[PDB]
Amino acid sequence: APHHWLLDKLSGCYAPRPSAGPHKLRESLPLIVFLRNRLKYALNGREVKAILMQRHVKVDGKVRTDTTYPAGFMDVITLDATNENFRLVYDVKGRFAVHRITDEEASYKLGKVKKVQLGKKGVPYVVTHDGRTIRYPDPNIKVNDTVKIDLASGKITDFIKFDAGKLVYVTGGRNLGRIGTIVHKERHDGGFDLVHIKDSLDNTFVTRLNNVFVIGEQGKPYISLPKG
Amino acid sequence: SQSTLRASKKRLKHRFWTEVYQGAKLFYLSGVINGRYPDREILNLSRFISVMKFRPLKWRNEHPYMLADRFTDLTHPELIETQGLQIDRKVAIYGYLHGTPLPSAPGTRVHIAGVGDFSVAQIEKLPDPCPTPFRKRLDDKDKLIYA
Amino acid sequence: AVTIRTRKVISNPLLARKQFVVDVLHPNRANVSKDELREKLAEVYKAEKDAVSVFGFRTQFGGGKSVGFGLVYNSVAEAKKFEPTYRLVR
RNA sequence: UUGAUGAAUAACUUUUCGAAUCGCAUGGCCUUGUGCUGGCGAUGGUUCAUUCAAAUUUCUGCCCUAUCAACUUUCGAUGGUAGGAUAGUGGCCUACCAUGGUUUCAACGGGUAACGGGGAAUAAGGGUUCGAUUCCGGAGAGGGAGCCUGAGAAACGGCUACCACAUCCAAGGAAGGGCAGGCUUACCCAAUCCUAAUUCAGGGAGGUAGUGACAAUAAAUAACGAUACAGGGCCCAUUCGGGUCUUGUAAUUGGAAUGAGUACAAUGUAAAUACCUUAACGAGGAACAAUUGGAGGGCAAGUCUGGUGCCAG
RNA sequence: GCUCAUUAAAUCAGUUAUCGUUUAUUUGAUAGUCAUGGUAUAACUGUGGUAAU
Repeated sequence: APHHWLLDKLSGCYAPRPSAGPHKLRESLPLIVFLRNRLKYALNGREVKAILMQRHVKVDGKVRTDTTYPAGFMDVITLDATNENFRLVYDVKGRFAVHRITDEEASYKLGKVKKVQLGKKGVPYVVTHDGRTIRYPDPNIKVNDTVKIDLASGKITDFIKFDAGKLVYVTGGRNLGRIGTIVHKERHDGGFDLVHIKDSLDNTFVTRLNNVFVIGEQGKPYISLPKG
Repeated sequence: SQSTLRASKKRLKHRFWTEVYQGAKLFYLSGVINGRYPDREILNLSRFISVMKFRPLKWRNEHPYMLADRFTDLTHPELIETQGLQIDRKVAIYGYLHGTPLPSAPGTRVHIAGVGDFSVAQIEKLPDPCPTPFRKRLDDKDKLIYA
Repeated sequence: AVTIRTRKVISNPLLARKQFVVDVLHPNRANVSKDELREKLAEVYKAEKDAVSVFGFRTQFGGGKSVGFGLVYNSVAEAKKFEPTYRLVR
């Protein structure tokens, strides 16, 4: 069992494996861990099945009926009961954190582009980290930038180019998952670019450029970070 | 209750081992439920009597003995009708010999248990009706009774 | 008779049910015989007995008390839909 | 300087697809035929991306050793180019072309009992550093060799020979691959996870109970009281002797407690078994009747042996 | 799935690189160029052979 699920070692031998999906499997949190295990909505594994078939839960504007469905970082998980909307966000200590958001904030998500090329018949396209490929983006949108997604359609309402001095979340590596808003961008052999980070206590931290997820300007983040 | 049953089990092993125990092994039959027993208990019975490896004993290796398979009287009914059920009957008996070689000169004296001291009159061996065969299973044609 | 205390009354509207931990006090008797609680946990509410489901009763040692978990549904036809089959037979 | 723009032709193909697919809405025009037209989906299907993979690959990090100083080109070693093969890189393979590679910074070679090692992974809230779990590495399914499907196998729960076993035959043929034990083939799919078209069905995955007391632990086999009758009981001492006292009873007798069993329910569980809880019973000695081991005397119209009576053994 | 025979830059561990590749399933994008053609498996009906499938 991985670290970031907050499961106990107790209650049963085998760990619930993730399904293949949009997110990476080691980055994923399955919905069985999301409902009965951390949010404590269900008790048995079969009780997760009754919730999914009745279509209570919707993840990122889709029905999303699967027990081991992979949910990852920055995923709007809308539950039709209680009129409450949930957004997954990683916690500094090594784990995931379920977070309350608003209806307007459940409309948009942010997404890191991983690769951009020129599609067929002369069409630009960007590929997000959640695998949402979008036709005709802004040519300003280039590699490692975030993308604000409409989720009513697949359209792009805001875009933030990668420039030094903007509030960055880390997705990967040792120092994974903090604020720290940038020091600069380092070059190294093999790429291995180390986009440096100085936190609220102004301490240098080093992860890869692959792990960099721009969650806002210096000052404003675009989403409601959980305060605690 | 198993706990009163299991306590009665070790009371019967530790009784039985005071008298017989060479490694002695008694086990538990389930029930007569349909005129018959479950096949696992019959297998474990037929296993345990197949690994028994008998020792020879002191009386059995000094005295030729046999068990009578089938009993046959060989008298004329005209001897019976004349003499009128008073005769001592000429009797042929059938069995497997054991122990030591019963000498084939007719006239050795030999004792029926519970009748009296008799003597043999005429001897004749035969092919046995249940032969041992001549690391495989037995074919079911070859397992064979004689009753 | 018996007396019941309810702790952690937690409402789960996904299954449309009221969950709570049940704290059953046995002054002298022996035990509480769960059918009698499904009577008494019903009439503390509106439940019309078979929309309640009590299962997790392990006794306080030495008697006197037992602690477990109670599931009170809404809409009694939902008890056929979300409960397991081994609690329908009880 | 500030911004702002740029950086299909021509052919081919054992012609692939361009839907003889399904569900809700039933509407619109006129020549009124059951005509013409028309919404929202769903499923395919091409390509792309995504993930589950798999394949190579980059880099850094293994134990002993100079009584191994050269190693490799002695199955290509180093590389060039061209072709092939493959999912693809590629001396992978082969032509042709150059003589290189690694090395005292230890190459290469040897030893490794490499049951030793990996924070691979929690672990032990004082057992001082304990545990369990996972990972070894390779090969095989009687032995060789060749093949076929499939995303995946160079698959033994496939085919073809060969070599060797071995079974049925009516003698014409047909058919087949050791494993536990010696010097439970029980119940169950709830929990757990998995599988699926998927609440359902299923898993000898998984859990439950049986034969398996070795060893080790906390109880019980009795509490309490009255009356009677006797005068003696114990301690020390080598001998004589001394010391001290409410002690003794194969004695009657009264109630009061109780679990070892026996025995309803409830709880538990998927269902049980068991524990837990709990009614109903359940103690007077021939009982609801624990043993092993040591010390010591005594008895007969007894027996035996010895003896200088009746004694000694 | 079980069983037999011991590997020192190999395995393994992490790390890339896949613009070097293939991918069923997962997800996200994406196609304007006859009220019904033509075949086809059997089951079955009945006859037999063969020690036998």
